Amino acid sequence: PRSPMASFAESVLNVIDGPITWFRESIVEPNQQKQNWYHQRFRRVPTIDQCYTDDAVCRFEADQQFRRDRMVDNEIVNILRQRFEDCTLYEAPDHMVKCRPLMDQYEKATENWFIKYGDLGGYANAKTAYMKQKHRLIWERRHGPVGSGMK
Amino acid sequence: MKYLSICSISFVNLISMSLSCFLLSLYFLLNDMIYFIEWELVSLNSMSIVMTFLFDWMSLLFMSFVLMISSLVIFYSKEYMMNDNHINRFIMLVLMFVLSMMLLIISPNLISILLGWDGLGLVSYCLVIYFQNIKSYNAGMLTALSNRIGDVALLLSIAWMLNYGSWNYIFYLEIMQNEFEMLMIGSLVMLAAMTKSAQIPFSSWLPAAMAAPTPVSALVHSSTLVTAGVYLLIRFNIILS
Amino acid sequence: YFKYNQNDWTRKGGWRVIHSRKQCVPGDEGYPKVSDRSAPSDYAARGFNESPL
Amino acid sequence: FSTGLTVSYSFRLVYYSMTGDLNCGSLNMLNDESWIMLRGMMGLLIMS
Amino acid sequence: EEQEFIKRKHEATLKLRQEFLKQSSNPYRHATGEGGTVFDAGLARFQAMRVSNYEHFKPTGKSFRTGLFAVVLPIALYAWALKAERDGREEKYRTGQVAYKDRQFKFI
Amino acid sequence: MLKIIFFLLFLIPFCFINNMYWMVQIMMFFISFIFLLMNNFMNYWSEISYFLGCDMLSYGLILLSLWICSLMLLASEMINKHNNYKNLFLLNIIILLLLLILTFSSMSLFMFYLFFESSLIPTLFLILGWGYQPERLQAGLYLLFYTLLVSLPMLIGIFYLMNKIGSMNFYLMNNFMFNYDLLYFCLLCAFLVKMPMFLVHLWLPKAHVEAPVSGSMILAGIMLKLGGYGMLRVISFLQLMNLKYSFVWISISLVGGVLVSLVCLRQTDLKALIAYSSVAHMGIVLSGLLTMTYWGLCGSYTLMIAHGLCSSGLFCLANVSYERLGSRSMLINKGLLNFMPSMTLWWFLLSSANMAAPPTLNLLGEIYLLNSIVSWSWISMILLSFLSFFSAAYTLYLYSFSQHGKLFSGVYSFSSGKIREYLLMLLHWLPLNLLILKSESFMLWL
Amino acid sequence: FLNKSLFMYNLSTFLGSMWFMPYISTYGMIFYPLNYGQLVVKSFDQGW
Amino acid sequence: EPYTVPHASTYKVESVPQLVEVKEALGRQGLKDPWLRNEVWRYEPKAFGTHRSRLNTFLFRGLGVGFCAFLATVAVEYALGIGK
Amino acid sequence: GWNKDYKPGPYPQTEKERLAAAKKYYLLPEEYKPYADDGLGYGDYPKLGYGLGVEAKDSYYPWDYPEHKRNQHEPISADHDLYSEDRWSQAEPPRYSNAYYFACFLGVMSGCLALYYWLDDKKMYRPVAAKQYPSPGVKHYTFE
Amino acid sequence: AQVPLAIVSHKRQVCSLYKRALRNLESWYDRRNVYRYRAVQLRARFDENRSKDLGEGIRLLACGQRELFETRHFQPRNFANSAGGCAFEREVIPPDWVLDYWHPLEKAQYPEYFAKREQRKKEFVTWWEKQYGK
Amino acid sequence: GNALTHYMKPDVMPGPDVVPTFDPLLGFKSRKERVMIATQEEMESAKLPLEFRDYCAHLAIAYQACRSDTFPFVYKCAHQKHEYLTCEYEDYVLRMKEFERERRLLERQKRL
Amino acid sequence: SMGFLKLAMFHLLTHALFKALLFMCAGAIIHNMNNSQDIRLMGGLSIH
Amino acid sequence: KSHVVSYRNGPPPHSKATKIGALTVGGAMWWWVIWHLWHEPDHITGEFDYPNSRKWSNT
Amino acid sequence: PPLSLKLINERVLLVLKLYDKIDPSKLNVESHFINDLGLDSLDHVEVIMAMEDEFGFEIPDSDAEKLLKPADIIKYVADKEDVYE
Amino acid sequence: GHHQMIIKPSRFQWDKFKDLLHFYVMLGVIPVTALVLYANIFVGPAQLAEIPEGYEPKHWEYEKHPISRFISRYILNSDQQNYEKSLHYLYEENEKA
Repeated sequence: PRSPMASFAESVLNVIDGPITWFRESIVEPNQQKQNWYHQRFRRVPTIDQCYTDDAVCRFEADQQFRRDRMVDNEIVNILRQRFEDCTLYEAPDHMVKCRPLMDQYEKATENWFIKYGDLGGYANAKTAYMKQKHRLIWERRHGPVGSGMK
Repeated sequence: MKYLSICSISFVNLISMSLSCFLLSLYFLLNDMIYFIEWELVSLNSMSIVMTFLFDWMSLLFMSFVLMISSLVIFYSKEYMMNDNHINRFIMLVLMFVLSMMLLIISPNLISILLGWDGLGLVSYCLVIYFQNIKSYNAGMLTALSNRIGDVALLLSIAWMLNYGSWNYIFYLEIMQNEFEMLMIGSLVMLAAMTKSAQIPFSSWLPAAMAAPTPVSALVHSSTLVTAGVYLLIRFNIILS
Repeated sequence: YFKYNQNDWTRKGGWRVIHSRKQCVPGDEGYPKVSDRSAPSDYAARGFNESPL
Repeated sequence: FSTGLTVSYSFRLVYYSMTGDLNCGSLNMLNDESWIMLRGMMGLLIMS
Repeated sequence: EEQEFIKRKHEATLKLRQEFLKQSSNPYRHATGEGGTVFDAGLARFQAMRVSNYEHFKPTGKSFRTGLFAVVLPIALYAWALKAERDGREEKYRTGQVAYKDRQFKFI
Repeated sequence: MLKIIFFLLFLIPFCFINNMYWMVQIMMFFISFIFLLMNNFMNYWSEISYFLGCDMLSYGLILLSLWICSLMLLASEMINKHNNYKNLFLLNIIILLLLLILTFSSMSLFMFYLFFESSLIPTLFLILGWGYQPERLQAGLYLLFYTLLVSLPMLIGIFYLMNKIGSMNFYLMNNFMFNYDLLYFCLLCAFLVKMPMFLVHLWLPKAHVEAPVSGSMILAGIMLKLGGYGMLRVISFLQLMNLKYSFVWISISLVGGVLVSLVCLRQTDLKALIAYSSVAHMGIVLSGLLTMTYWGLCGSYTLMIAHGLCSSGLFCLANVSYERLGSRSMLINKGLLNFMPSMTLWWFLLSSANMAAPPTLNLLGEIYLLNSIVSWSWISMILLSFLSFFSAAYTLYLYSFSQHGKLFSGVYSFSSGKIREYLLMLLHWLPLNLLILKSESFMLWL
Repeated sequence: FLNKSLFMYNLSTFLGSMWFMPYISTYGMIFYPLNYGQLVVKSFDQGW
Repeated sequence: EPYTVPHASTYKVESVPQLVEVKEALGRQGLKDPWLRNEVWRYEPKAFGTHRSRLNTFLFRGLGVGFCAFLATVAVEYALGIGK
Repeated sequence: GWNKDYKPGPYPQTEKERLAAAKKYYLLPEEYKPYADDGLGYGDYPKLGYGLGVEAKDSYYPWDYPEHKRNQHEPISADHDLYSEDRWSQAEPPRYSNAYYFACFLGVMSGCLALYYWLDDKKMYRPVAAKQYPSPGVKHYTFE
Repeated sequence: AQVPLAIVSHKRQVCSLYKRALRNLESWYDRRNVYRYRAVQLRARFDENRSKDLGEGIRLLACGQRELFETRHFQPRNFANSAGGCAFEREVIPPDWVLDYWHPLEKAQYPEYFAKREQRKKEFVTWWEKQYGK
Repeated sequence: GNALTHYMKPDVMPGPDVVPTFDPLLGFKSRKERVMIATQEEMESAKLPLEFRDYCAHLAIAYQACRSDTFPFVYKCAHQKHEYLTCEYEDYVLRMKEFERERRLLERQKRL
Repeated sequence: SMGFLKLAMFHLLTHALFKALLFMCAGAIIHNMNNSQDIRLMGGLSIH
Repeated sequence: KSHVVSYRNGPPPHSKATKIGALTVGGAMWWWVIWHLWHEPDHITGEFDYPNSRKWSNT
Repeated sequence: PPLSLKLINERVLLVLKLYDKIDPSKLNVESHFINDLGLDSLDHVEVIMAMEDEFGFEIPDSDAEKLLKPADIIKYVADKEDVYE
Repeated sequence: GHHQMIIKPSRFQWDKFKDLLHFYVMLGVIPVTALVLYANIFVGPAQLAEIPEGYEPKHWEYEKHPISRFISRYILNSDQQNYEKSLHYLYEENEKA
């Protein structure tokens, strides 16, 4: 404890941490019942490709799977962003130390996320998303890499 | 506010709060810490709308001095409003300035800034229009519209700042300087800082800061809208240079 | 509330916290200190690197 | 150039309102005793 | 001075000053406490004209040119500009010129 | 949802039983409290009763409808003072309430349209049975016939959809998509009048100006929103045709927005300011909606809700002046800060919410809508800036001139602020601050 | 003596009026939009 | 009573501080000055002294105390042990 | 009465109507001057005010309602707003004309701006060397 | 009370011109020693042409007015506690009937005032009855 | 010794922030090399911002020790500041001498 | 605009402090005069 | 407004304590100014000498 | 501080005794400007202008013409400042 | 002390309004505060964990907090309830159409 005020700030840190941690050990542990809460595992579903032309229940099941999957992949972009966020905060000199090595994961994630879900807008269901992939596959095979115009 | 002067009531807690902030600022300096506490509201399309408070020696020191001066300003008002009606009205407004200033300073996210920003304008109109003379009408109404132009620029700036996936600017500035979007995001931020900072050609309302009581004039010029305007810019160094 | 109910990997929409590391000083314990954020999993831990399963 | 101006209008004000003639009316409305209007100023004054 | 134009206005116009005082000081309708205000012709005139002047509107060259350049040309030009720029931008997009890297607003 | 429906039907008798104005009021708030408790929905249709469902989009709209429909009774008490057929008033309100619930929960398009246009009557009662201005007659003509003249024609589109589709549940239309170029205009424009649109704003200022506090609160608080709710449900299948012809609608809305704001500056009537203001905000809502982007739509839902709340409260303010100083004019109303300073606080706050000052569910809207439009077309920014700028501009003028200048000389003694009105203003604003904590239910519905 | 203010009245007036910004930001921009609004209601909101 | 007012017998236009001089520099024009008696109580001795004296009073209000307290502090840093 | 009771009549087209309208608005026969009624006119409504400003009106005159500097029954100008002291209006004639105010501002701005950019081309400095940075492969030479 | 007519005599158009001039000296010269010099120098300029024909008086206004307008201080010495002041009209007070609507407990703080207030009110009624015989 | 002559001879005056361009000429000054004291690993932990992470950083971290030691009264930490700015000052002398060195090495070949 | 933050913040607070004090000084003077705010009106206040 | 309002006269001669307050307020300023002046008078001067380009012989 | 009617009177008297171009002895307090003071067309407003500066307010331009006596001036100052009482 | 009155509107109604607000809100808050303090401290949070392979949680198992446990099990229809709701209803409507 070289510094004086830091040797004092510790004192208030002992002051603040004291009662709370005492409270935790005093009126929680002798008053807590044990209970468990698990985490969903939704079964897979026959996607739009599988379902028939007019199988409204099946199509409805596929979209809900698509939405939940959207919400997760929607998220995986966020987490990678939060992850990159931490690194840029890591150290003041430390930006180029791990920005590109870490950000580029987020970069790939965005582009992949766009391709699957992007460009559809709200109301978008499994059908419009799924067929968009079909259209992109056709374009890739015919006109080559997207980002070249046409021949 | 029934047996003791409101000036006493706010003054004592203000001095108490900012001395605590001042000493915490030292702690931040001797350790060089930067905390970025965050409480998210909603998130759609992979974006995260978040109320963020960044704590650094800069902001803490800034709000510190702002708030001792707040305390001393209100103490002076304890006499300069000796014979005024609506003293209590006047004082709670002063606190709203101080609170709105706290949020604006600490705001590390463009959205959090927008809260404080128009919040400053929101109370700025109130304590300028405090009197009921037609000059105060003209003066405050000019200032409020001048500020609103600034807020709009921030509001537009939100649109393009969506591109980089968030509104936490201090973590993208360096990594993506040269980009056209970040270029103009600074441009709109640049314009909004001009308006609150009364830069020419917008330097037409700080003269209209004179209809308010000279306590308000003190706390509008000491560390207030204009200072927070440049304080937005100091937070945005990279692209400007 | 910041010691026991932070916004971890279970509950979300609370006050998530994040910090930078202290400033070393010549003569300090582990002065030439190495980076602790070994792998990207360290970043954005939010309690998930300490999962029960 | 502006730095000279800063001193300029500062001293310009200094002479007019504060070392020049008292371009006032008949009433000598001046007071100095009020402690509160000072004591509030003093803490900042010390820090400045 | 017109030879008493100011005076001629003076006589009548100073009469109703007193009636305004009588109305304002009226202890009786102020005692009723039902609110309301002493009637004022200029106010009543002003509201009525403010709500109704179409019966006066003659659709002539003036009004047409006024309205045309007031909103119409604004609406048409702005809408045309919007459609034109979007047509270009979307044309690039459906041509696939800009890949999934450069493009902006990936998240709306 | 039949729980709510049967509750309202069993509330109907109280209108007949004498001296049940306040008993009805508490019940309507109490059922609103019950409907609050019932909340678990997802994007899929939920609570599927015989033909009544509920969802993110419908759940909040219903809560606002029950919310505002109870606040009517706080707003209007002069009916009791005058004994102006309180029984018909209470019956009219409840009938309206049931129709709104059934409109917002009708899972079929045709059931939705049926209640949607059934609401034409009870609102018309509310203005006409308790109007003040002689214009009340021609105003009712404007309201009813602007609506029916386009609201009837979608009846063809609905049946045409049936023939090509085989039903009218919302999920079933979404599966298909139509591009016959008349279906689009016939449905779109028919909703646009009730939205309303700037070019068909005409009726709306008249309806608000010569209508009581209650009717005006209803008109600006639901009717405009109800038009929008239909849009959100229906544009699912109008996409391609919309894309081809959309620049026209977004243009007139944005262009009309700055214009109507300038109309507000020059306007000289409290209800006229608010009425034009409400058209302006619903201009931006129509814009983000027609963008159809995720950000636009999810934000549109929010701005409709927040706008309805703020517009109501401002109408209560307009009622307060109208009920003290007996004249809607800007000129007569002035300096009220001297007569109701604790009230002028609420004047400021409701004004604040209308200019998008946080923490305000309104503001949360414009971030979403403005992001959508800007992405959709950079050209918009040149008018978006001015649109918001003049938005706040007239609100400033409304707040200042009404509350600031020196008092009016001829003003006959009028009672001071009172608990009913005070509680009324808190109730409209405080939830408008509450919701931001849990916007996710009011923010996510797609 | 000679008062330089009157020596350079016009320039001093410009210099003393803050480069005439207050006229710009008050007189030079509000006239048109207000007329524009009333012009508009008389043309479309209530006319055409 | 709030205050008191003299008779104005005392207010002599013959106020010495170059009010006679401007009377002279008027006299070359030779017109008159009827109100000048007002400026007597205005520029009166021991009300505000000379402008240079007033500037002395202002621009130097506590220099003597400053230097004295300065020399004391100099002695403290010299003998207390700080040394050089 | 109500607004429809007070609705202004059409523009007066013969002298008797001018006499009647001037009385309708309490104006003297010459004081009354209807708008041009050319296609966007209010008709019989008198054309008053429209001067430099309302605050140009008498400061100290006995006013029934000082708020707007207005006496009792008197036809309010159709553009009362847009000339009110709270809106576009002043108390005294301007010193110069519109071009003057805009020219004096903007002419200076353009010139000083352009002359700056010319001088940015020649950005002065202190003649010092480039800032040295340690790095792999960098071998700046000490003056030794 | 009497509200004056607006007619004005050339004497007044010339003397109030002298008044505004004296003001314009103030706004351009402050030091009272400097002032009285130039104010009396102004008087000579209003004295050398004391009595002239009406026509010359009209041209004299044609010059006099321009001098004021073209030589008006950009910041005239607007008067502190009068109309147009820098702090004038700071607050307003409402008509007394606001005091009439105090809550009875609110009334219960100054009974002596309110009692005398009640008495004066009835006596005012008598006065207003007089004011034109009702 | 100014900057205006640049506009007259934009060649002759080297320019700002300019790297050496004739250092191969070792017949004059600059025959030895730089020297590194504070290792980049310690500098990394020092959190010294890159703008200063240059050859005068050993004293910089030394000062940080001084200030983190007796922080409440930094005024006591004077000599550490005195030395650090001096070490920087010597670098500045090298900055000038580099400027005129490349000026010298420029001039001897200008007309040749 | 050059890009030196520390001096900006350092001078920002410095600017803030004493100018607030000056605003206090003016407020003391202005009240102690008859609610007038003109430098011309004021004169030697040191004696008072 | 204020308990002292003279008429056509200087200030009503106030107490020495208030006089003491002012003199000390200026004195504290001066004390510190000379305090810093003697403690670091070199600071106003450039803290470092300025060597000359010509004076630098060509090695 | 408040204002005392007697002191208003003595104060207008003080300036009047002070004003040279008036009959020096300051004849009867009710001295009409054109009668015994002889105050010319312009001397009258010089009187009003000093009264202005002395009493801290402009007198209205025409309302000076209402002021036709030092008694009027007191009477005008009294109406302003609530001096009757 | 030397008080000279001021014309001020009534403050009673506004003051009463605040008092009712403060009164009733504390009324509602106190049992609410009691209830939240009870559950969290008498019971507290259920701990996350894995599935026991042989187990199957009932829908109320999937919320961490007890007040959520009480609300979800007793007061809100299960997601699986409101899932089959649609699957039934969409089955009929597709067939009917």
